[PDB]
Amino acid sequence: SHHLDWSHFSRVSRKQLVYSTEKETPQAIWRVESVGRDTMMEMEGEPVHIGEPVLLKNVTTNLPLIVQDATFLNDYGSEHELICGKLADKKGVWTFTDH
Amino acid sequence: VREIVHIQAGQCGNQIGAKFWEVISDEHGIDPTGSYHGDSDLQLERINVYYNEATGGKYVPRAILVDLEPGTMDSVRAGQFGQLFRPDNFVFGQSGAGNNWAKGYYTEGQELCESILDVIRKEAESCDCLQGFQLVHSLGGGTGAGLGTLLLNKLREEYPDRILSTYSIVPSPKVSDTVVEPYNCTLSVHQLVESADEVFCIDNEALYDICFRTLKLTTPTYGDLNHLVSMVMSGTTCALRFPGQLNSDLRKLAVNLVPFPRLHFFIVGFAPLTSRGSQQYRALTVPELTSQLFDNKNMMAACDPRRGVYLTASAHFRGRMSSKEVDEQMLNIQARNTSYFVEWIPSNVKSAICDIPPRGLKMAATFIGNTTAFRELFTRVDSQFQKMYARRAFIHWYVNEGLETVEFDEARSNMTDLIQEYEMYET
Amino acid sequence: VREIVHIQAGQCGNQIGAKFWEVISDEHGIDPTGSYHGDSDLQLERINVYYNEATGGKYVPRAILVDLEPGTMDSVRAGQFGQLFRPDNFVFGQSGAGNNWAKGYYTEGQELCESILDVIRKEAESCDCLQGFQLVHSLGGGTGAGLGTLLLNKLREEYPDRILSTYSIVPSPKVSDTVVEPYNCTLSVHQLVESADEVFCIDNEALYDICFRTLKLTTPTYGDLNHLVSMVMSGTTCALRFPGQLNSDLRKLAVNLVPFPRLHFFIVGFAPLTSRGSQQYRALTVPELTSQLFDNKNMMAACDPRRGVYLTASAHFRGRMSSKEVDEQMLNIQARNTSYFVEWIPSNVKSAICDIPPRGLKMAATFIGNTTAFRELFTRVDSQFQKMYARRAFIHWYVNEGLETVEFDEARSNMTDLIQEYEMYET
Amino acid sequence: RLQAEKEEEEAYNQKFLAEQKLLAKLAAHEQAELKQIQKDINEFRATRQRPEMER
Amino acid sequence: MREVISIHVGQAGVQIGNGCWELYCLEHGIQPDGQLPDAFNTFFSETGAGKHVPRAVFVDLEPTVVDEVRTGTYRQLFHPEQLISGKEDAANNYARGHYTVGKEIIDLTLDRIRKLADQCTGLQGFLIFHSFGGGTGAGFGSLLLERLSVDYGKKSKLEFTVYPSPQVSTAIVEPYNSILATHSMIDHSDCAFMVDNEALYDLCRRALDIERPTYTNLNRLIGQVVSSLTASLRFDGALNVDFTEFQTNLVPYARIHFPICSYAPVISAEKAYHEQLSVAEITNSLFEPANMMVKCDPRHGKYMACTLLYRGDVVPKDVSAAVATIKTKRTIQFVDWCPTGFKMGINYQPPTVVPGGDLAKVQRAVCMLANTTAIAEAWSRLDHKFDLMYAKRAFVHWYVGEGMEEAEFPEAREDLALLEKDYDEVAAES
Amino acid sequence: MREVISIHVGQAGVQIGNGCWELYCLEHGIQPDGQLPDAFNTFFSETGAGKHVPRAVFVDLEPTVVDEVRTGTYRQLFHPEQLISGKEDAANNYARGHYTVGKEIIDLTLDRIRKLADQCTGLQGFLIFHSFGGGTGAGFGSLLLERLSVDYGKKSKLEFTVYPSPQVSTAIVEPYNSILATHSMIDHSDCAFMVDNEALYDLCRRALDIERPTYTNLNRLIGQVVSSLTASLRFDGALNVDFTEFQTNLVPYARIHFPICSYAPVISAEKAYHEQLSVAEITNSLFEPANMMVKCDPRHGKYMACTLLYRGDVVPKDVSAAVATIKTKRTIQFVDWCPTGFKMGINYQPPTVVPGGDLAKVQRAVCMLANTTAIAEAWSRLDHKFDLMYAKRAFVHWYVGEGMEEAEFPEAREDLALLEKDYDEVAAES
Ligand SMILES: Nc1nc2c(ncn2[C@@H]2O[C@H](COP(=O)(O)OP(=O)(O)OP(=O)(O)O)[C@@H](O)[C@H]2O)c(=O)[nH]1
Ligand SMILES: Nc1nc2c(ncn2[C@@H]2O[C@H](COP(=O)(O)OP(=O)(O)OP(=O)(O)O)[C@@H](O)[C@H]2O)c(=O)[nH]1
Ligand SMILES: Nc1nc2c(ncn2[C@@H]2O[C@H](COP(=O)(O)OP(=O)(O)O)[C@@H](O)[C@H]2O)c(=O)[nH]1
Ligand SMILES: Nc1nc2c(ncn2[C@@H]2O[C@H](COP(=O)(O)OP(=O)(O)O)[C@@H](O)[C@H]2O)c(=O)[nH]1
Ligand SMILES: [Mg+2]
Ligand SMILES: [Mg+2]
Repeated sequence: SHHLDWSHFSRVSRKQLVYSTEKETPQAIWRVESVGRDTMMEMEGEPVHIGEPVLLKNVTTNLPLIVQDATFLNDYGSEHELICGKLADKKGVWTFTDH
Repeated sequence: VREIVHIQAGQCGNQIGAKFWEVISDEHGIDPTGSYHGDSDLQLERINVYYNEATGGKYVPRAILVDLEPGTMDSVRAGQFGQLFRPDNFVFGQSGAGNNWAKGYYTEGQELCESILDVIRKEAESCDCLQGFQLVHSLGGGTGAGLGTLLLNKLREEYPDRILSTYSIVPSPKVSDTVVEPYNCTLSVHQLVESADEVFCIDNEALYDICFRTLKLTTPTYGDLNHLVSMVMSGTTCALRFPGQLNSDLRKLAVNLVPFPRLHFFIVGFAPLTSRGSQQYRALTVPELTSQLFDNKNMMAACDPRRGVYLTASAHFRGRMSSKEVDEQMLNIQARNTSYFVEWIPSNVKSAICDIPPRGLKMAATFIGNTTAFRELFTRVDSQFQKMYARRAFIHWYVNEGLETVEFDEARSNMTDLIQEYEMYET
Repeated sequence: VREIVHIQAGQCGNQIGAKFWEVISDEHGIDPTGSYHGDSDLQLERINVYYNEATGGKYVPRAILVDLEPGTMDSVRAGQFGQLFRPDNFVFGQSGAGNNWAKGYYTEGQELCESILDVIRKEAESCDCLQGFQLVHSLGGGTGAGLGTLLLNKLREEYPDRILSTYSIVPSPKVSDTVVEPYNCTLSVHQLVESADEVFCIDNEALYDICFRTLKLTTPTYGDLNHLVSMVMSGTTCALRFPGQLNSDLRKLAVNLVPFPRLHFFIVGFAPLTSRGSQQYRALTVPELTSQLFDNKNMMAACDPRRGVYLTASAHFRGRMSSKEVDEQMLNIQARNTSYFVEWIPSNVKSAICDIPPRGLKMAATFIGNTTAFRELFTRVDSQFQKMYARRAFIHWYVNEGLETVEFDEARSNMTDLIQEYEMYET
Repeated sequence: RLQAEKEEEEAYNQKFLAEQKLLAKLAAHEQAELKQIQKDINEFRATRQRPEMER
Repeated sequence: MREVISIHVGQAGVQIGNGCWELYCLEHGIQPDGQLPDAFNTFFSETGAGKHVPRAVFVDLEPTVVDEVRTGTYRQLFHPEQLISGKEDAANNYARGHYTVGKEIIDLTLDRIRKLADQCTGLQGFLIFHSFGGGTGAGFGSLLLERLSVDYGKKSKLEFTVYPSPQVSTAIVEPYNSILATHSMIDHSDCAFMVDNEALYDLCRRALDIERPTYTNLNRLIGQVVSSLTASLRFDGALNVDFTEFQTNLVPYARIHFPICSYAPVISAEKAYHEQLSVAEITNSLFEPANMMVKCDPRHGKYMACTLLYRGDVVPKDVSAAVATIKTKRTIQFVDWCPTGFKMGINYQPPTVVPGGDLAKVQRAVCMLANTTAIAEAWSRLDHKFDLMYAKRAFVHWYVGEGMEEAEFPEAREDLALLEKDYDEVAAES
Repeated sequence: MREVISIHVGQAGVQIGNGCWELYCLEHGIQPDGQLPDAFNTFFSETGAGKHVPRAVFVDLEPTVVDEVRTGTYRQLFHPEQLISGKEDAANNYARGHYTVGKEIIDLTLDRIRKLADQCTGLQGFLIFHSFGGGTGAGFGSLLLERLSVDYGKKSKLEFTVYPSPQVSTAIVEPYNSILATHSMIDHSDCAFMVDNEALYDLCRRALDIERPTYTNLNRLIGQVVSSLTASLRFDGALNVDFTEFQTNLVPYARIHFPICSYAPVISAEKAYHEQLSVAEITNSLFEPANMMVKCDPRHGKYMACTLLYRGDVVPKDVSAAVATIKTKRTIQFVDWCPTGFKMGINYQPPTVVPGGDLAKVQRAVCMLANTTAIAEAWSRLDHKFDLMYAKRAFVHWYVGEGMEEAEFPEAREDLALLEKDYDEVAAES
């Protein structure tokens, strides 16, 4: 991700960018967290289960990853835009799946 | 080791400050929780100017946040950046702001004043050296205009030598967020003239105009509007924090641009600004930067310089660049438009160069100028103040707090003489 | 071999005393059964200062507990460390305290005075040498204030050379736990001024203020409040028990701090008290302790030093530390705030360094100061006393016991003169 | 010498932060305990001290 | 943190209470029993466990209206001592509800408001609801505000009252109580809002699509306006507006405080899908006379100050453009001695819908509160009606018998004339 | 250990007493037979290894009240000697209970109380209960204290008596008995607490939710105060208060001793579920006139020193903030020569609930004893009632016939009159 100057904005919503790269960058680091406004104290070191709901926060910006309901014609099809912004509702909750 | 202490007052100051601390924290490569996740050693050379170090690898800003109602402060806590600041530096009241200059200055400001000053004493006397303080506030409100000026007098009394740089937002002329603004703006300026060494004036209208003209943003929120302000605040202190070919800190800026103690209100402008899609096609060089800086449309304050004359101007350059190319532009821009500079001061353009640019940009430049075009800004508010003061009823909100009507006359007269002083050095 | 005899009077004395031995026993390494299970040889060096050894590896403190009703004594023994004390040092009456000074001094005190002195005699004359006694009592009550002072007269007559250090709790200004305190405290000062060598004044409200301000204890109990006082009593005698780079025992403290025989009332404070969350922001440096001790909020007595001038001051530092760093802080703190120190005494700050710190902390400090600000606390009780005296208030309870009305007039006159005496030396 | 002392200072700080974090955990536990005791009292009032049971 | 206390008087006040507190509970999400399946502490107190209680007092002098709450669904949420009910109503008599029966119960209420104030660390104001035409609403409400003026002093006492309709009337003695209550309000009230039933009926039928409403539908329209008014205290926003900011910016003079209210967009859930409803569109709708909740035409007079509150995906840039345009028109007149005239407040929480409601799931809305000289039109109608009835002394015997001295009738008449002079003097230009 | 002796006089004293000892045996954990299924020594004695006995003497001049205890379930707990019953009561006549019939039983009882004082090694005082209107309560109560004063001398004799109510009255000769006993009470008693049935009726109907109470419920509420008063001597606490401390702290002069009582929270079971009831809340409730156990408004007079006793979860930090706030309350007055004005105590052991009691179980509670000049209001009413009857001398013949000389009627009447200006002089300030 990156911190939303005029040269780094998402290409539909113009919110905080999430992008793909090959470069070793500090922004590439992702930290995981549990759902809830105080839950981290109780389960700071427990192992994450498959299918368990969690949040993905970018260390340098401490914000969760959110799918925004907007599409662009990526010639692979029609794929939803991803941003890293303020937590709301439950679109920002992610679950790992092994299959 | 030229430490600077930062103070944010009111709703306007906190939102500007909150965005401001993101910019430097990125520049030095500092995580929001306070840990250095950076990319180069040069970022740690002189980080002491703005951050204190807590044993554990955590960096704490030299910031004090001030408000009269706790609503604004909790937005900072709940925000992404709510852990970085020291808890004791949050000082807030339990009364309404009032949106009133007199009530903030005398009624609630006194109680918070002693509590505020000791927090500054902790920060001010914690460092080996101290160049100056830094305050951000708005003049149309009640807390920043009222309590902000009260703190500025006390700081002058205790630390006369230090540079009290302030960044101020002036009420807009066409459509404005508050009705009582002409009373708040007039009384605050009287305090600011005699107290602060340097004052930078910023208007919201230009920021709407600049974003809508140049950056091509359809819907500019306060997040991007404050981002333009934070670039100016970081650019001025860039000489302190990094090496360069030719250094120029605040006190060099004050010495050169201020010919007389009372004429020190400044306008600011920043380059390069280019549309988010047009940036690929732009051949950004040193001559290109100067075209944007001195262009009247990039001025962050709504005072067209062409209607007045320049007294002094300063330019700051950042990035690896030619010193010859920088020096030539200062000649050409001064010589090509000789109608816009005062004859009795030759070499009105100051210059400086810094080594390390902000992220994403290979080169950038910053402009600070002092001009008699400021007469436009104060004429608008005095006329509106005169128009309202003709019906003394609104003063009743200010009389019930203790302010006497003579203080309106004192403030307006002092503002009027400043305008006449600008007129007569134009010749 | 500078033995000290410890005496506790009343409800306040026993509960402060009971917590006091929990602190020392853990410091020296004594299991609550009384046996040594320590970790270092230095702990067994000078345990003779406070303890006697019963044959078998069991150590007994030199403690004598005094009360008029045995109610609080039995609450102590049920505690963890109650078994430690010698059973025959528990001296108590079988009659109510009455919260009355004259009742404690004349009616029940004389009966107990016969036996208590002989218990003092056994402990005073079982040691190779004796430096002084140690008294813990409160002044607002009738048992600690009344019977505590009576024993003070007998101790002075029998053992004039020895240092009679006393620790006192002063009635609070806002909410105070007894109606008749102005009578009790006024009479008690008459005995304290003429007989005691050193007196320390502790106010309960300041203990509450420190707990809520600094330690952020949501519900501070009397265990926590008595914990803070124990450190000061632990800190002062640490020079006797452990080696140091610059030793300073009780008699050095009195000679340096006391300029005149009647001005010996002192205020104390302890650093570092660390907030349960602020620690991760606090780096322990020798300057960091110095800011806390001289900070007015940290003072344990609710009389503001800024309102008066200092006569003498003393700072004790504990741990392995640089001797230059300590000596520099005394010079800087003295020169920076010269407005609060007397001209005709240069070098107003005394210093000392002791090698072994309290457990868990690698450095700690203790402060003792003498100032004219004590004029505040005497005027408060004098103002309250006169109003209850102008009309005959509760007086009839004291007169019935046998106390003459002329004793109050001697008490108030002597108390009044000590207010003037502080005023005179301010010039 | 400088290497040895600096490492000892760093070790002390990490121990102190660890102990501070422990006290914060127990402090949160205490308020959880108080809420449970409050719910126990509401149970006593709701089921055992009832207006149909007064003497 | 920052807190308000709500006081409700009379049948109109209590029925408004259900309308508003249903919205507060639903919008905050608390169940009617006080559990959960934040800003909570501005309106509700916690007692431990998970139980919340409203920070409000309901007052009336007859038990029928209150017992509907006591027996109703919401009965468990409210605390028994807050609901206060007298013995016999004021019978549409100001003197009865001010001297005889009012003073029988006034001191009991003053304990419950003050005791409720002990749980207030950061109290910043009160909210009080009246109906001018009623007996208790005017008689007891006047006696309540006079006492609260000295009990607490410089604390904002906002009011939200129902001005008499220009022609629609339910009580013949309506002009008597409205004028007498006005004298008590003006000196003691910090600011008092007016709405009228007749305008709401027209708005609830034209803009919102209902053939025939009841008082329940009207109460929900008021509930939305109050919710927007306090949203700045409760939720994050680019531009918050505290109570104190509201007081100073709107009132130009001590006695001129009276504003008028409007809300937009008000549109049926069916037709709401048909328009994008930009910031410019909804802003233009407020300024039309048809949307005004008080049936006085602003074009007859001038505007003194204005305040706009936005609740939705509303950006600061497009607010300024809309307010700039409405300034360019020459159908919205302003007194030229007030060049600025606006305060804008912005909040992020969108308006909340209610089951069985009449409004839609709108993503942006705007609320408007402005002071106008057009309200002098309303005062003239009431003054003329009172003059006809008092000239022949049509109802004086009822009021004098209940403790009131006759000298109050000309004093109230004279004081209203001074207020009419003030509004005309303000409208003067230099 | 440390001992207290309880003495009970008359129907009121006895049937209050068995209610109190019902609480105390329940609190310590002693079955009605005296066995078990500590602090016992303050109130009980151990006979051999298993059985306890109260330190109490029950006295009345008629057997109906005492024999109810003798046939009850608790009969095995008491020693047969402790229950002393006369032959025929005093018929609410002070002279009969003082001179003719009182002296028939005085010396028998004085041996029994003295014999119990031998078993009390560390005795510190007595508690004595009265009803002022009763013949034995006033007549024999005066004779008991006059003898007890010279028997023991310097021992703290505290009293707990029922002041006749302002309007509620069950005896016509009630004013006569109260004044005559008052003159004997004032010189001999160390301190005596005032309570009246009328205030207890209103409190136990308003706060406690009971439509139709009896003397049984009122006797419970008295027991709660006495239990908290003695809680310092029995159980641990952060600030202990002995009996002798109350004597010195409360009374400024010899004759001004009479304090009044208050207790909070008194709340129904299903309302305490609804309310928080912290330290500050219960302290505020103590000072309202409604919670006073004597129906005299303190706002008519001024406060001298007050004593507070807290029980349960209270922490010393919260106490100081609460009492400091009550000083800021300007509806509470203090005489100028009492700036300190307070005596506080904190105890850990919570109140003991009862099988089938009406009081809820709060984990924190507070008891108050306050000395005020408002009691002079009660003396004026009692004096006025006495003055009307004595002018025409409506009941003198009954008293004179039973051994009383008339000259005692005006002398006791003057002694009350001196006390009336005793309170007025104290009420003044300089
Ligand atoms: N808008 C609105 N007005 C109401 C409502 N209920 C009552 N009113 C108004 O109240 C007026 C009559 O007064 P009341 O409702 O009785 O109020 P009150 O002050 O309690 O008068 P009393 O019952 O005599 O004590 C009517 O003319 C209505 O206009 C309501 O639910 N909504
Ligand atoms: N609180 C309370 N008061 C009581 C109770 N019983 C009686 N009283 C009061 O006692 C007064 C009546 O006097 P008695 O109780 O008969 O006292 P007495 O000394 O036995 O009178 P004699 O018949 O002459 O022996 C009345 O004023 C009652 O209010 C009771 O159970 N509780
Ligand atoms: N540029 C900018 N202006 C702001 C911001 N927040 C508030 N303001 C301006 O501040 C002015 C009034 O601020 P106010 O709420 O009264 O703050 P106060 O000084 O504490 O009373 C308005 O004109 C706003 O336009 C911001 O984030 N950026
Ligand atoms: N710091 C502290 N003060 C106490 C404690 N217990 C009592 N006090 C204070 O001591 C003062 C007098 O206590 P008192 O009961 O008269 O002791 P006495 O001398 O035995 O009569 C009161 O004002 C209390 O506030 C305690 O445990 N710690
Ligand atoms: Mg009504
Ligand atoms: Mg009887």
